[PDB]
Amino acid sequence: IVGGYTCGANTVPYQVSLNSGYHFCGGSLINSQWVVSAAHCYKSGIQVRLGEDNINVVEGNEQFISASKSIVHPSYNSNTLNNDIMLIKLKSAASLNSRVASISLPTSCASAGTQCLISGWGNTKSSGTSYPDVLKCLKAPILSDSSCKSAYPGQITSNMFCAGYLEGGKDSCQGDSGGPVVCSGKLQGIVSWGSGCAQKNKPGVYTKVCNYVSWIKQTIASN
Ligand SMILES: NCCc1c[nH]c2ccccc12
Ligand SMILES: [Ca+2]
Repeated sequence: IVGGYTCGANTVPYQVSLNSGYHFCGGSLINSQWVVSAAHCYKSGIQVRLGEDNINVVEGNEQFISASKSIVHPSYNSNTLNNDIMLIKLKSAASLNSRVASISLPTSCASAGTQCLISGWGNTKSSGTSYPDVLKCLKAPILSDSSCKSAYPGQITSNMFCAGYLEGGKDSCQGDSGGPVVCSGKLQGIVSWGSGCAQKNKPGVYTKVCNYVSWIKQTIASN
């Protein structure tokens, strides 16, 4: 997260870190046994880390739980990043508490102008590299479909939205991939892609979770 703020320990209790020997992606806990992330975060040997603030220090609220199964969206296209969503089942259920909590799926798609909270442990710089150890937050609005399409001609599908600032300076970035965009206490987006980070006229692009609720619910019901 470029241009964000330190969230504060366990203020974003649905935020997960996906760990393969190191943090590589974010995710959201949607019930005690399931995580949603980006399909571009897929790899084998995932440990889900819940209750994290500092990802390099054991602080006391963590739960570390191996993935048993990963399900990439059947229509994920790695070239276009259309359908950039995946589900991860935990080997055992998480213990839910005030610091580890699931985030609701949306009943409705959020409109342009809605203010959302984006969070992650990604890069905090738009050029060069500085990775924070503690969770970073950004408040950002959903942009109009027309702004988003103007910024990324020919690249925006009905399964994507833009959020952030056309002036630049504030965005998700490398390592934030798969993390949540939460609006009005519902998961609306997943950190998916962009042209660099925090560039002028190049806002972040997010997976539009409201299009995937039936797939998520039917997949969880049968796995
Ligand atoms: N808005 C940030 C999108 C993002 C995801 N993964 C990245 C890797 C490099 C640069 C940007 C990104
Ligand atoms: Ca920790």
